[PDB]
Amino acid sequence: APSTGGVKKPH
Amino acid sequence: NKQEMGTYLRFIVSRMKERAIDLVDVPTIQEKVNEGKYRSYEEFKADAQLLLHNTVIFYGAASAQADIARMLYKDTCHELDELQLCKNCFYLSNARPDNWFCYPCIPNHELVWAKMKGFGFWPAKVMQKEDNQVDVRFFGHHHQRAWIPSENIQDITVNVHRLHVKRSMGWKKACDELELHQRFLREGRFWK
Ligand SMILES: [Zn+2]
Repeated sequence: APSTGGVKKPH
Repeated sequence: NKQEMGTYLRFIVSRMKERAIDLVDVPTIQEKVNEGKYRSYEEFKADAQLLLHNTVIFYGAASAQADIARMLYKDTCHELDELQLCKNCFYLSNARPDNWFCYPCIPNHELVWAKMKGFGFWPAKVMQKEDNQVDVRFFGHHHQRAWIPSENIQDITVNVHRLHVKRSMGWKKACDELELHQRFLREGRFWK
């Protein structure tokens, strides 16, 4: 994960 | 900023050494950052680029090592993009003191409820936007990023009971973190 956040996966 | 740049670049190098444990020289960049020798982010980027090239040549353009290097170069460029978006966010995201996501930035990030299909509205910070969509970073565990369509966004001062929410443990922790942030913001409690 990148330091400023990974992409949130759709539901 | 000699020391500030040096500090950020140290985070990046360190992170990319951790990235590299998937499975120009690295000590040279590692040397250069450690001594704070880089005079520009662009210069750092060009070194990472050289290293990538030397690496792909060294091992073969289809080796496991070249795959790793391509991935690392992309991640490094991503870290540099993000560092430009907000230096304070980047610092806090890497140093991670207690309640790191609650400290305000200047200027302050716009705060929104952002809806992703199936999750309901979740509180978030706006990192950037274009007319049709907004790049947000959610409060709560993992602090993940999403591009959210404009019409899936409401300002944070809208009351939560007016919104479709799914009140999980995770959602509640996100909301507690949001309110702590809103307090730090009103207090002018910047990270020191
Ligand atoms: Zn910020």
